[PDB]
Amino acid sequence: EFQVLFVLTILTLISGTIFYSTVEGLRPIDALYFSVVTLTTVGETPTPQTDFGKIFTILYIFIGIGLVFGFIHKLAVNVQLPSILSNLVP
Amino acid sequence: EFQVLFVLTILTLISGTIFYSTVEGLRPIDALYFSVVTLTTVGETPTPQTDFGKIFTILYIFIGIGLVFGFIHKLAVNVQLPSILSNLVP
Amino acid sequence: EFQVLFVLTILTLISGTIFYSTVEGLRPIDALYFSVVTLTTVGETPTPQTDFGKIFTILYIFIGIGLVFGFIHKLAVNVQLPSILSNLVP
Amino acid sequence: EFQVLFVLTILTLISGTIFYSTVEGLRPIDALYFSVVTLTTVGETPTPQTDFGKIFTILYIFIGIGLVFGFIHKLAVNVQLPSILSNLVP
Ligand SMILES: [Ba+2]
Ligand SMILES: [K+]
Ligand SMILES: [K+]
Ligand SMILES: [K+]
Repeated sequence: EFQVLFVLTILTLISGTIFYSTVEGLRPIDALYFSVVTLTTVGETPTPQTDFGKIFTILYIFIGIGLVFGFIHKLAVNVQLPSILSNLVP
Repeated sequence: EFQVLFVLTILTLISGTIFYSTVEGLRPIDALYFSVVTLTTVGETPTPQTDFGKIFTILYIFIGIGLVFGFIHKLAVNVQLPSILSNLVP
Repeated sequence: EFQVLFVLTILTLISGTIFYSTVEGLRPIDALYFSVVTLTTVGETPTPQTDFGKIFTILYIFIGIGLVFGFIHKLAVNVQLPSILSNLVP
Repeated sequence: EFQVLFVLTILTLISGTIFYSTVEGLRPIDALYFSVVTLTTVGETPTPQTDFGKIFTILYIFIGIGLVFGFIHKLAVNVQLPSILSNLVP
């Protein structure tokens, strides 16, 4: 469950990292940063400069946001909550 | 269901694209990019320069965010989940 | 219900507009734009330049996001959905 | 309940504030501002300039967003709603 979402998220981020480092010519870490802030809806820096980068970002957002938030949702409810919930027991 | 939300989203994005390319004078792809990152709450680049663009963006956000996330929600739960859920069956 | 959330949202946005136009010295429309993109989590332009503006924004976000999304949620489910739901009936 | 989420959020923000003021060399208030807009998904200003800042931000986002929104969710439903719900009684 959490494992599946984790793998799917990693694969999605790797895909984004490869795309932006290639098409937008970003250093890998910046490409990964862009992929992460975009899919978590935090932001979009550096904004794509090529039409290909803009088109891909549009599609990337619509397809990846759902996955990313599903992962964060389960990561917090099925992994972060129990660790604090149980740890709150005297 | 998913089809309806898809059509409504496309129409909303087209409307945004037409507005920003006209009033803010953006190239269509940039107008579409702005419309997408705004409604998905990712960001807002390039920020509108005219008061008309700012007013429209305010109204655009309040009316479109709900629709856009409904689409992403169903796109992920009623289309992305089944494809992975069923595909996870040996 | 929807009316209450609407009034609360308007009051919250007016408060933000007054604050930023005064402390950050922004033109009212820009102060309102900032208040809207911040509470909808879309963005934050122009970023506050004074420590007072930064502190207020921090508190503004935590107190207003919940309200704003409650309004958008009901605006879409109890107002946008019915109009399309019923209109989808031959 | 609300108290626990409040404490966890404060601790998370303090951690972010310390990190960015140290590694990114930001004034504390700017480090706190960055930590807040990032975890609430509002934005990311100023964008990290060091690879360490970018890596930390990526991890910070995934681990903190869930917590932050849980707090805002309860702050609005279990604290803001009752105050308006009960206050709406003649
Ligand atoms: Ba954002
Ligand atoms: K957001
Ligand atoms: K942003
Ligand atoms: K920005």
